[PDB]
Amino acid sequence: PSIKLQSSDGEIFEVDVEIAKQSVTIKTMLEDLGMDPVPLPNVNAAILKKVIQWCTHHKQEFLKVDQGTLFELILAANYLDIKGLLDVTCKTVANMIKGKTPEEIRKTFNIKNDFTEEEEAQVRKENQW
Amino acid sequence: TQVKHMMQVIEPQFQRDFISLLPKELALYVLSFLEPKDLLQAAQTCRYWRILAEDNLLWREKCKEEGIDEPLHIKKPGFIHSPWKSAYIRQHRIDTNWRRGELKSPKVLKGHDDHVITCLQFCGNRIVSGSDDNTLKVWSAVTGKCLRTLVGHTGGVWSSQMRDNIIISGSTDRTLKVWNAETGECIHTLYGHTSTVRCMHLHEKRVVSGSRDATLRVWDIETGQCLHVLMGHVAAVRCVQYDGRRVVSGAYDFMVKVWDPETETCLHTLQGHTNRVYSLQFDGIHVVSGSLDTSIRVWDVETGNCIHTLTGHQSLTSGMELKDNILVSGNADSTVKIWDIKTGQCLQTLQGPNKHQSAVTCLQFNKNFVITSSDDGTVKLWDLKTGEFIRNLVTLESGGSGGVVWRIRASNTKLVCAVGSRNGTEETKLLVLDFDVD
Amino acid sequence: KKFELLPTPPLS
Repeated sequence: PSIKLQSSDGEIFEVDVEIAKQSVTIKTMLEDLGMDPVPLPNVNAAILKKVIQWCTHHKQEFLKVDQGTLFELILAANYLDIKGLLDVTCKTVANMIKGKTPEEIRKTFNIKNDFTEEEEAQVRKENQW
Repeated sequence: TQVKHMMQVIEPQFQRDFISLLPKELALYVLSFLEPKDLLQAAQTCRYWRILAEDNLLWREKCKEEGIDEPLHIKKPGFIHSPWKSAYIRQHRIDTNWRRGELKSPKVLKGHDDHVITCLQFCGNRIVSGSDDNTLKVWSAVTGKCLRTLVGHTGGVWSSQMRDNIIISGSTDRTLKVWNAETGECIHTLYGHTSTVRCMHLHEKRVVSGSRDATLRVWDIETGQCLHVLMGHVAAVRCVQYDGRRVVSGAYDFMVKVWDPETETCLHTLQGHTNRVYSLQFDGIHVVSGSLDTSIRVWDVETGNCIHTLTGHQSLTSGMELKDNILVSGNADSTVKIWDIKTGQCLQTLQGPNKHQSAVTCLQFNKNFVITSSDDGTVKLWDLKTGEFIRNLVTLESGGSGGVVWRIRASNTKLVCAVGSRNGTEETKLLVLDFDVD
Repeated sequence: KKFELLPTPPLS
């Protein structure tokens, strides 16, 4: 028919057997373990709502969120096994790295050059192009 | 697996960024979407990313991408270097070393004075040069010293093969000779041809030879006996291929013949060239023939149908290389063409402002470069992918007054060049260029 | 048609 999920903070979502099948974790809980309300202790209602939105669109722009919401969508897709969502968000993060030098990578993510003056020379030569 | 070691041993300052805070396995997954150029840049952001961008199974996959398939080992806050990363970087350096690295002057191996080098083999660290001086010479690609001189033929050497310590030779004296490359000792003399032994192809334990007597002979390299005689051609046999299963031959009778050697039977006579067939390539599926007819025909071995007749060259197609349905043809029209023999498309013509000025004598190619040699005294490096000229690897001073490059063999790190002249302006010799790194 | 610039054994 249609099943119910329970986020970590307590909210209950009604979703169709078809939409939730896309996560192997939720599927195992429903079909093999019989989880009446499917307990999701690592996903909050906010991210859960977002993951359901993707799982409806499928069976970018959506991933134009703030850095941090992407982090929690990567962690949610690992927890609830949605290889699709996992791919699109990890790809979206990589794209933030392509074609940049070390100092303009350190900017998109706030990274600090913890390298000593000599260490940096070593890592410059070792990764020449 | 091996990156946790570096984590809890080179304790990196706390980081407040996206990928330092992900679970290790998820950071590695994210970094796996990057190309090596970007992984190489990321490794320079901070000590944490450097450790993460040196995961072995991250590079085993990038090396498998670029067909490396073999790691490199090299027996202070330390570092566990990835062998697949050292393997990848080493190759990119060799590549850029061919393309734009300063040309360190070559080793010159002088020999066959005042004669022609008619065939060249390059095998591991040994070079074999054959000549109309009646001899062959075995060299070290490393030291450049002459190791042995294979003396015994009464006429000039005109074809050769080399497996591993076995050298096969063909001569105007109608005979083939099997040689030991370390000892220099001749272990068989193969009698049977009545004319010059013009071509040969070795597959494992058997060498097929083509002659000016119009026949082919299959020989056992161990027992030195002659197993078969392929009769049916009407003019000299100029090129031959042998994959262990069919013999494909091309002759000055304008014909290409496919044989089953065991039965001595001609399965197919490939008809279409309107002049002498001069060069051949065979991958067990397609036979590719080049003629004085200015055309290159692509045939289907199992039916004998002609799949493509590739037009455009204007003269003799002197050499060809076939690899994964990519064909590279060299010609006396001073032009090198890259064909897609699946579709018949001609992907590139190598003919810059820096084109060759005389005929192309030899060529080699890999996934990045074509290497070409010519009467103009040059060996040129080309970009396979774009068809563009890159640079002149060799530029004999005598190129315009008589100096010629007869033949090249390339390995992944060395280029060997047979050089000389018919008029004395170039002392005949091999050049060895080294494109290795450390 | 610049062939025969490539070597080849003499005739017999």
